[PDB]
Amino acid sequence: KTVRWCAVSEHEATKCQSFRDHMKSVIPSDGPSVACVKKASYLDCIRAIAANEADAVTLDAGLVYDAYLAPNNLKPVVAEFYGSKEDPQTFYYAVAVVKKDSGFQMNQLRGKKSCHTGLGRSAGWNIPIGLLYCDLPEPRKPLEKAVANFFSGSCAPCADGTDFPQLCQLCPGCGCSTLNQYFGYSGAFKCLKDGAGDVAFVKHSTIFENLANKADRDQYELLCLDNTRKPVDEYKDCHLAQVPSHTVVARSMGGKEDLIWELLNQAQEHFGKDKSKEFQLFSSPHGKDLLFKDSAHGFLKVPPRMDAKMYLGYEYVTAIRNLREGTCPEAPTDECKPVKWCALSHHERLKCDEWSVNSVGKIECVSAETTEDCIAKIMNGEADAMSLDGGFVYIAGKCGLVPVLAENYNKSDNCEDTPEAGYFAVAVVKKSASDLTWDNLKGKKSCHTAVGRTAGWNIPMGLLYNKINHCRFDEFFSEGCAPGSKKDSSLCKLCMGSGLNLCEPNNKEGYYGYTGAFRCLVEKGDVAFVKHQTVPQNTGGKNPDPWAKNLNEKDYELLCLDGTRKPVEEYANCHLARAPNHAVVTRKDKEACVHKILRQQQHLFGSNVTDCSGNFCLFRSETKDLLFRDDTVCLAKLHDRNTYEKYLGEEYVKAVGNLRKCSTSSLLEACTFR
Ligand SMILES: [Fe+3]
Ligand SMILES: [Fe+3]
Repeated sequence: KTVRWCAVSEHEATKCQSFRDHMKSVIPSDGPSVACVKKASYLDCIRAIAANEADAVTLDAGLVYDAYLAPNNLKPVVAEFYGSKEDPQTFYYAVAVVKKDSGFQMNQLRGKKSCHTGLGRSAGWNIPIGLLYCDLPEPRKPLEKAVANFFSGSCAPCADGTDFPQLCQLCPGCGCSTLNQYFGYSGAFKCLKDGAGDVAFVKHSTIFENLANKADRDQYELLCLDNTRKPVDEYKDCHLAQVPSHTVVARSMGGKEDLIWELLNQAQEHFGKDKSKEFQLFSSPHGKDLLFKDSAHGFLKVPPRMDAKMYLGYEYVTAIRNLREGTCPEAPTDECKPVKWCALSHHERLKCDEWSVNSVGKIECVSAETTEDCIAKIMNGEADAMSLDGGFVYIAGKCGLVPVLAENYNKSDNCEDTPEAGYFAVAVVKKSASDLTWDNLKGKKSCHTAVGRTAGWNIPMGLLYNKINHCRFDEFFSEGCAPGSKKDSSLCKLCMGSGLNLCEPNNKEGYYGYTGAFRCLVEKGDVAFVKHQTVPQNTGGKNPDPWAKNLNEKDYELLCLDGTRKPVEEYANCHLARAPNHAVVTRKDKEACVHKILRQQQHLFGSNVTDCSGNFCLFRSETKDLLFRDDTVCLAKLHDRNTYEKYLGEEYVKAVGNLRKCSTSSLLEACTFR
């Protein structure tokens, strides 16, 4: 079927027609076609797409912000990359290029003439105006007026020149396309080169695209954030910011995303930089950056889990919003808001609400159906914090979140001051059934806390993967229960959840978690991958529930790494590995706040509460480990370990890394995109 590509002005349209013609000549008559829709600005394109008049357009990431808002509701679907195919970069540097010997530094921009790629764009507008606008004198609104009065003349393509004449002074009419000579990276650079402006806000590659001679480039330099200047090839140490790459956008909820990828992937295969055919994707005799940037080297599909907000990233989204609404944030660490806890489905949501009531406004609740969904919400600001198994502390880390406190399990000296080395991942088997002794584990039945968890998955599958050297655990074992697995997998066959709950990584799946995995072993499995205290915790009437009330510790043993099968209590000499304690994670901007609030909360409702029936206890939940593990003694300080690498530690990081291939996690791929 055909993708209607939105071209802005006649030069993009000419390249678009050649694109179309060359694709017809090269792909089967059944594959992807491209058609061309002409519009007068990227914004006309966004609206055309939202209205089903076109399907695709490439946007600078700042402009992706505009496209994602209602009523447009567009989303990134295919991203440009730069650098090379051998080293794909999905980001670039915003720089400020000036002429050598103009004198002024970044903090001396007032009264200079500025050249911008376009209003609302990353390098050309959001980054540099973001750096200046909070020092601008009242009235700050509208932003354009303040910017107009700051510089003594600008070219800001797509600005309203009738309202703000000074913003088009260097480019009358602020034309929002390449028919305006000063439009875009190369137009803004030309604005500086001609001597119209004194500064051009563009990307790190712009000058190299426009001046091939080093001797010519020597007449320019960059403005660094520390109010010094450096040569134009030193952009790595002299840039204003790093920003996400330009990306093709399409309608959310039905925008032909696979057709667009199929078209572009086949396109980069025939007309990419490595194929000097009659048609090139990434250049044109009719101008630069037409349809895609000349600096792009190819396309990468955006991960399905990665929505527009995650594509831009928390920091940049927040900066944009504040820029548009003209607001200058008065520090998150000064206000310190209530903590929005993310509860895993309704079981946790109910406990969290009780907590919310008892915290009298310190704690608020949000819910999601999986740990990944919750982490994504913390990333984007819908929630603030949650406690995570080390396997997801790892993923959260890759997603840019940091650990703030650790659950501790060892009573009780000064628990908050005493960091623990970690609990133990063990392999539990039923005594006298029979020669189940590692090695011949193939074809057996396995129980896991959930896909992606330390003791339940990463540790054993890690060790398992070393042997078999393929990623198909679902056919190493004959079947099992591993919540979070593909619903058709044999590793879902043993799960107990009803209807659509089957194999869900939450408590609606009865086998999810430490206790659930033990129940799986007792009822269905041959081996349960759990923590070392699970068997003691769920035997001898410790678990009052009917399935466990009459179980006892003597009937279970541990699988040793050497084939031995010591009893449960000898975990210290018979474990698969050490597991770093679960930890609370949050965003950097809220870490101090969450830290303080959580310490006072556990002082109110921690493991020093009595009753637990009348009173609310933060670290009890029957047997379900709601919000925190039930054997949590307190939340403890991390000290130097406020980073996922530093916290989890070298051994476990490499052990998880060793399982990078095999990973099924859609959030991991999303967070690992740049
Ligand atoms: Fe850009
Ligand atoms: Fe765990």
